[PDB]
Amino acid sequence: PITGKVTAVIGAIVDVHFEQSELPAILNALEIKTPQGKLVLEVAQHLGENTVRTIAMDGTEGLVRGEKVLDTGGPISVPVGRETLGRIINVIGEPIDERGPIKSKLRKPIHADPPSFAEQSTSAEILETGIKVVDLLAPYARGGKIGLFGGAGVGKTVFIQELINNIAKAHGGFSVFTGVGERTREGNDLYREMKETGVINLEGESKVALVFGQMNEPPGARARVALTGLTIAEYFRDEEGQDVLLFIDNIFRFTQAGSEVSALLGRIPSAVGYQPTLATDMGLLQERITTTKKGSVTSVQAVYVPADDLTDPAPATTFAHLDATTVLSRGISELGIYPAVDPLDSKSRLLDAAVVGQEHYDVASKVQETLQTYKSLQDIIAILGMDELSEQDKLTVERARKIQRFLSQPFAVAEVFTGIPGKLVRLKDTVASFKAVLEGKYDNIPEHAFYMVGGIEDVVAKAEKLAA
Amino acid sequence: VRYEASLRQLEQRQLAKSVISRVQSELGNPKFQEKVLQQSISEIEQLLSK
Amino acid sequence: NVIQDLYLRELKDTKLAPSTLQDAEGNVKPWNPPQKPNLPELELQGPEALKAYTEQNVETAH
Amino acid sequence: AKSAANKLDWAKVISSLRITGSTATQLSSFKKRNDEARRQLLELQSQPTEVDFSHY
Amino acid sequence: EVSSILEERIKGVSDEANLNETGRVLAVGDGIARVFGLNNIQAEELVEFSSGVKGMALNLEPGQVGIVLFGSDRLVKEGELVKRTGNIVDVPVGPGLLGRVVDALGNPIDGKGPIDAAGRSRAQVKAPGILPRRSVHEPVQTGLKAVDALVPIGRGQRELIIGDRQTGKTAVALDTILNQKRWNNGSDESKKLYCVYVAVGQKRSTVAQLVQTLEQHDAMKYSIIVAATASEAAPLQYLAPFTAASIGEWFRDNGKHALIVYDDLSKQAVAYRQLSLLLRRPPGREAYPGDVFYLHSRLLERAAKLSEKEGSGSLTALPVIETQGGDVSAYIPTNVISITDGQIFLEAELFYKGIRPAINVGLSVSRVGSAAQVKALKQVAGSLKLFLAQYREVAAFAQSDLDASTKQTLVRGERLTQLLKQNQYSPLATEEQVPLIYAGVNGHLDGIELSRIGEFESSFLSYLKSNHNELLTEIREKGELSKELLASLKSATESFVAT
Repeated sequence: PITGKVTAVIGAIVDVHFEQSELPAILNALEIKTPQGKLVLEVAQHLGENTVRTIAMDGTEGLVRGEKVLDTGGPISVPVGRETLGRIINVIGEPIDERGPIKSKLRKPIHADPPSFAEQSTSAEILETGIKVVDLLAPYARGGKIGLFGGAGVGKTVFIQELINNIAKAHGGFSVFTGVGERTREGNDLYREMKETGVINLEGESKVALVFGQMNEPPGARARVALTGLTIAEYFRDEEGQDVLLFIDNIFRFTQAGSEVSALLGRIPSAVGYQPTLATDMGLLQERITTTKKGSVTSVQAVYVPADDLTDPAPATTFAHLDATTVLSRGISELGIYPAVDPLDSKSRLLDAAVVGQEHYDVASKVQETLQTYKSLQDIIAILGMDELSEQDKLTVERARKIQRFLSQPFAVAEVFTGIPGKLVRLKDTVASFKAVLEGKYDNIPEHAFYMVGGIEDVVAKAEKLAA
Repeated sequence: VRYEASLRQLEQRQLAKSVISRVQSELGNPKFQEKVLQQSISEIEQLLSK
Repeated sequence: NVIQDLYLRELKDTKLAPSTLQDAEGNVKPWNPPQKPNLPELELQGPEALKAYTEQNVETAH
Repeated sequence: AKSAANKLDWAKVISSLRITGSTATQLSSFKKRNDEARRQLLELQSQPTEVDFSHY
Repeated sequence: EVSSILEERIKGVSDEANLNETGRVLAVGDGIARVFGLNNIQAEELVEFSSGVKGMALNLEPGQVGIVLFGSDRLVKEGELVKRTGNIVDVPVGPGLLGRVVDALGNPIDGKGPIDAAGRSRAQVKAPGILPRRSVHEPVQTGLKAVDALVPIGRGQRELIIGDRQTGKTAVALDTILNQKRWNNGSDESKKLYCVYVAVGQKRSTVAQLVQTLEQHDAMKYSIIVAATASEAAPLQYLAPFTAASIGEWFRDNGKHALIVYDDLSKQAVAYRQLSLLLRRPPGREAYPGDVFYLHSRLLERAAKLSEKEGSGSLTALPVIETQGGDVSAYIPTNVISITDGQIFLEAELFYKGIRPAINVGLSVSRVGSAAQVKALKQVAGSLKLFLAQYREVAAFAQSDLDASTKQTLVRGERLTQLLKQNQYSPLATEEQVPLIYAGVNGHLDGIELSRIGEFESSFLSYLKSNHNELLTEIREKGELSKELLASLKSATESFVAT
């Protein structure tokens, strides 16, 4: 019986002394029986003398040094399956949805090795999203890391919700909203919203699985929430063969949490206070997001800039892993445009002549050139006067403001929220729409009659209704 | 072709688990005892070869 | 030794896994038949065309 | 062949300048050029017409 | 089938172990282990743990030896028996690494069988002596306008590629490998380069895309890829450039010209930082290790063009630095700059503003790169680097009363800027570059308004081939302009410029 007596509790770093020839291994799981049920401590060092050093995932308050510990071995194994869809589970993998024990066939270790060089897929296919704006100006793709920028209240949650809806139609995959140190006020809201928009529905369908982090939970448990989420996703990808989309909250708080755990483990703090083990921790996290031959996870991550410093190492490390950046802005929302996507700030790795298709690339490049010129033209056009527009310039103004409006499309999730039924417009049809607008076929119909229209087909309808 | 390659991998993990099953059988048997004798005489030969 | 035990056991006891064509079919994209001859139909037919062109041929070229 | 056709196309453009009320004839010739180039791009795009079996 | 492969493997385990040295691990974790025993250990040896992980002894202390784990902690457990590999860290080197992705241990991660390797050779080695160096004279052609003449590069030559993060930094190097496709598909062994692309600190997916790109451009057959992805252990990443350079030296020591691109050494710095901090050695300047200069200098100076007496080979080196915030002042960047001869600083503003690649010429220099140059492209391109750093000055104060002298320069400068531009993944013949540069230098691109300069360029090239490919064939063999070629270029350029 691999058992040991607690021989230190300096901070949340609890050293447990085991009786000889029963020594744990690194990344094992120890469970200390407590009136708090259990505390799961994860072995993160061997200090010798048949003593180990572990980190805690739950508060170490009231420990009596010498308490019996039980070694469960290996990384913490969390239940996985379609049983875990729509269940809020805390880091240890226990219901916090309060809907009681989740019966799920298998449980699996939270640390797992990234797929092999061979297992990496040799091409990245554009994942479709009903949002035309996304599919134009920054196409999402398999195994992709898409780093959200902007602030909550622009409709961050709605944007995320929309994506879940889109994913269900598009693929019929799964999602897991993983929230790193999620604000519990927001967490209540998210659960209520997700229930309300039926992406989680009691006996109904549950697509997104929730793992919500909590800032009251120890720094160690902040570090491990991400890994727990990653495992769930991998069960879906590898063992249910489904594409997944995994949201992460602040990866600033991923780093921040990691930094603390390093300091607790006692290591020389690296530059800008960040962990010395900074690179490796992102590396493991962001190399289990890959496109496998079974499925592909895709991750939308949230980057909370640290005091707007883009020079900071934590942003830099993040940007290295990131494949696309979606830069939501509130200015855009103030131009009535929902999507809130700032067109000249969003960029993706995939958005090349061959990569996204030549036609699409050329169309995109033109629309981008059009918008780029429109903004710049508007700088001195607005000031000097609209009468100072050239025939060439006002052609651009006409096209652009019509494109800008044409970007606006309701969201299925936000059918209630805007009041207008969503338009999930396919990738092929997105290209088609912009081609016509480029060819001036459309843009002879009012600006407001492109407002909140879906595809090309939709603004045929709106032209008729506008007239009627 | 893709499934054919997949089937080779699937076979490899199936036969891997059969190897684990064989290990559980081996450590049961008093082949466990008799092969300790085999190790013993081999170790004698090795250590005498030094 | 252990090599022999493992060798003997592994080879001898070797399992057969499913490899049914039916199971395979599920895991592959199924064969599609020919695309059907179809018919190539070419524009400009009927005496609709004849009347139209005779009539059309009246616009003086200035 | 196709080069004859295109010489007549552009010749007809500078002839069509000199004939008003025949301002959409040239658009039909342009359309004929268009579809000629479309089918040519089809023919150049063309897959091998036989199943691979030496690697397949 | 699968059974036969298994049978091959079981047969492929043979013979019982003969060992007579071990240590037993004390405390382990932090990617350092403290081992008890191994008193007969060699310094910087490779040791193998019972976990199967291998490590390099760094600190030999009187009672303990401190291995550094090239691998993951989870594998290792305390009190395991570590037996000495018996060899100082060496990696297989040989011809058969050609066209193989490998990890830094030399395990083929493309898994195209076990590597065929002539030898193994120690990871750290001292760089060739002064007497083993012969000054450079053979160039490497990059097929990129400015690179291949305004910032020319030699063979064996060490010249930096520095610039902004993920400006598709990698692409500049890829183009060199592509340009030398016909050189390396050449039969002249002197013209053959063998290029090693070291991918350090990069996503395994991204590397796989690179591999696929290279194999699409069928370039793999003349190139080796060493891979040290982000996931791979931080000490392994530390040992990754050194190991790659050993492979390069085997080619070099065949007297065969080669190239090695170390993308990105900035990630080696972070790796060494991690290692140093975990070795609890006090942080150096800017919190990067105090021996970081030594780390880079020992790595970098291995690139050489061997003396004629002692072979003739080369191993050209271009190391790719990811400048944080694009500010070249910073300890890690400056340390590299001082080591390298020449820099290829890239400017983000220009990159965004469609110079692909945007070779800033204010912070791009080349010193001994211009001692290996095609004489034709020395004659035509003379002082153009100065002219366009007069264009830089002129436009500095353009943003004012502009003297006609300055205005003329600005007009030329702007037109020249158009000429500079290249289109990514399209490499250009050296011969073809000679007329284009003649035109601009001789100011014939006044004759084409700036917007249509691009049209002129392509048309001019088509013209040149059709009008007389004789000139280009001459520059192909002679490689040095003559009066006849010079006149022919004046005549030809005026002729095309007119039309």
